[PDB]
Amino acid sequence: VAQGPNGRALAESMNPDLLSAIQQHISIERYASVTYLAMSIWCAERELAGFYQFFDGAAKDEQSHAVHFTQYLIARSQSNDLQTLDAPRQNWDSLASLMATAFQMEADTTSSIQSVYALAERNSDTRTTVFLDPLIEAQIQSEDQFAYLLGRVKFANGDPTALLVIDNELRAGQTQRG
Amino acid sequence: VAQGPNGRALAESMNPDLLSAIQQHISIERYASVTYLAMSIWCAERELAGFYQFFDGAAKDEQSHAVHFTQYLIARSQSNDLQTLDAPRQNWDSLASLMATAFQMEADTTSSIQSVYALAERNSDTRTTVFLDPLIEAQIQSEDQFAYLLGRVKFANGDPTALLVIDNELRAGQTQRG
Amino acid sequence: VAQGPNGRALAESMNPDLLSAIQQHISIERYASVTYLAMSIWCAERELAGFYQFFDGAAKDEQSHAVHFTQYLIARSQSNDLQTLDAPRQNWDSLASLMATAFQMEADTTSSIQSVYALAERNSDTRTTVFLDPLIEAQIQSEDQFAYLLGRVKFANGDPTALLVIDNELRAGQTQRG
Amino acid sequence: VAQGPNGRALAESMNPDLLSAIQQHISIERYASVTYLAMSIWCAERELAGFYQFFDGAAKDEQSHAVHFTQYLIARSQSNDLQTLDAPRQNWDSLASLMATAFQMEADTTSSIQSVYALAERNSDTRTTVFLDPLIEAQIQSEDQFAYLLGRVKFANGDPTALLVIDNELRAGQTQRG
Ligand SMILES: [Cl-]
Ligand SMILES: [Cl-]
Ligand SMILES: [Cl-]
Ligand SMILES: [Cl-]
Ligand SMILES: [Fe+3]
Ligand SMILES: [Fe+3]
Ligand SMILES: [Fe+3]
Ligand SMILES: [Fe+3]
Ligand SMILES: [Fe+3]
Ligand SMILES: [Fe+3]
Ligand SMILES: [Fe+3]
Ligand SMILES: [Fe+3]
Ligand SMILES: [Fe+3]
Repeated sequence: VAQGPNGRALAESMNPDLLSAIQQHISIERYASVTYLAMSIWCAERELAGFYQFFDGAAKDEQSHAVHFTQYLIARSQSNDLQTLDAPRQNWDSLASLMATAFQMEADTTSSIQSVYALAERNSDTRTTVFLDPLIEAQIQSEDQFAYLLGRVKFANGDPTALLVIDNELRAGQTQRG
Repeated sequence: VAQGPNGRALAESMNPDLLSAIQQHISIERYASVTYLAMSIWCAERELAGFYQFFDGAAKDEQSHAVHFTQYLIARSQSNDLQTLDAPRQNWDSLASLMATAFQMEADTTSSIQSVYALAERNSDTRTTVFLDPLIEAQIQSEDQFAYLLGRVKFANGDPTALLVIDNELRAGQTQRG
Repeated sequence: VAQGPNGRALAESMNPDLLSAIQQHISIERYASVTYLAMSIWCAERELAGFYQFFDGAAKDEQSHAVHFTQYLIARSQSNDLQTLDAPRQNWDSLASLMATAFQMEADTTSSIQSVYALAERNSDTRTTVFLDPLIEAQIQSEDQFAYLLGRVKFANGDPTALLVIDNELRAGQTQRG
Repeated sequence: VAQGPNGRALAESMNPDLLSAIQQHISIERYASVTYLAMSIWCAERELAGFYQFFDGAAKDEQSHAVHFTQYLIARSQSNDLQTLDAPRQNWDSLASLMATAFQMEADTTSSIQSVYALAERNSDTRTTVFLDPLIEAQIQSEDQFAYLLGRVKFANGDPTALLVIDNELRAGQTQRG
């Protein structure tokens, strides 16, 4: 039995470029987490309590996604490499602008998974594509959800009254079509 | 065993300036109570039923705070001195103006506690600082809450529709971020 | 009513050096979180499943501590400033060495709170000392707990059999004296 | 409507090389079953009752995996071909050596699924890749589990005391990190 780079028994070696791509994607998930924390704070500073609660939960979920990836590297007997985390964006001119950043970040998270997926396919790593499949499935739902939240906020067209209504929807957990 | 000024057995004497400051602070809490009653009435006169209910409860809470302080003087074997209570403010041009007075009054209540606290520290009265610690803790929460209510009302920007939505939030007990 | 730096109504201004110290302490808590994640992974790579579960939970708790601090700045109408997060340490020669780093990090977290506390006292910021008091209380318990875990691991004196027993204790949630 | 080779109505023909690969993989699963039975017996002969119970259950699970594959061939209207089953290995010098064989066999089972998967992809058989996807997912978990059991046994470093502790873990059903 061979030992993998993290010391555990190795079921099958992983291409180093794919390993690096997974480690970098973990940073993407961690950065989405701190970005959603920053967005939570921006909303709290404006008394948008439902948006604050939504993004507070979204931050914890993105962190869970990151940890899920660290567990996969453990399962593959690969080393993790937790990286320096950039500071998040913290300023937005409006809720609509914030929601646009949130949507783009979910789409960018999917793009990063897609890049890892294509690398795994080039390397015939079927464990990794199988691992990523349900994560892409969840990304479709998250993109649908954030397109819903962004589109509903844009429909409000900057009216505080409409934004309060939507804020209360989010506080109640009404966060997708769905 | 020595007897304190209110006749009970005395665990430790209290500096007269600190006693006077506590008695005056009890008046501050009593004045916040009647001010919140006046604010309740102003809201009721304008059919802002959720704001009326909120301030009706806030008036009773401030009275409870005052009584809590009277119990501490009893516990320290000090005399209470219930003072003349000024008439509250009763007129405001708008809900936003009323909420600004409410926020300033909570901040002013904390300032009065802070002044009592500094006096107790100058006199090395650790019973009094320990007594006040949870009250300052509650003031942080109350300031956070009234900053939330004021900020949300200002966000409404005087729109009756938005104010009705917020009014219904308060009637439902949705009164902080939180 | 004055507006604080984050835009909310301001109950009382905060000294900029104290604000900076709180923002930096939030980074300390966030760094403890990612450090405990790294420690969780190190334990998982060595099949120390109880230690892995313990540090996985500790990482989430430290993140909760950080968020608790961000909420206080919101409550004080102060701006948050989420900072770049350094990469954690990820290599240890033994479980005893890892537990020593964990203990030192808890002690260093308390030292950072103590530094914030002394600054608040110099500035007569009683809201901040009251806010920090229960956090120091929790630090005493955490230091007691990590001294217990470290001391028990050192008692094992590197024997794998004893470390498996302790590992199972942690998996069962037996993590303090207590 | 065309009839498939096993006589049922045929939704889509299957490449004969892919069929042969699936039939051979069923033998791999059946061989893992009898190997785990042999390992169960080896453990029982040494009073390692928790390991015996674990491998007794693992033998039944591998048989279930084999039957799952026979059902897929039925569903595809393909003939099964249950093959001669080799005798399992039955002798090991130590528990660590046995656990190494167990881990290698799980990795080899995944390799066999991977070979079937690549053949299905060459033949654009999306039914078969979809069928195999959750099976690879389960293999990741099984490899993680057997790397955990092997690594924990190796950590014991041949100490009977540590092996008794681990044996009791397995009897209690504590068989992964997890
Ligand atoms: Cl907007
Ligand atoms: Cl108004
Ligand atoms: Cl050790
Ligand atoms: Cl052994
Ligand atoms: Fe994510
Ligand atoms: Fe996401
Ligand atoms: Fe009060
Ligand atoms: Fe008050
Ligand atoms: Fe902490
Ligand atoms: Fe800590
Ligand atoms: Fe199997
Ligand atoms: Fe298997
Ligand atoms: Fe799938």
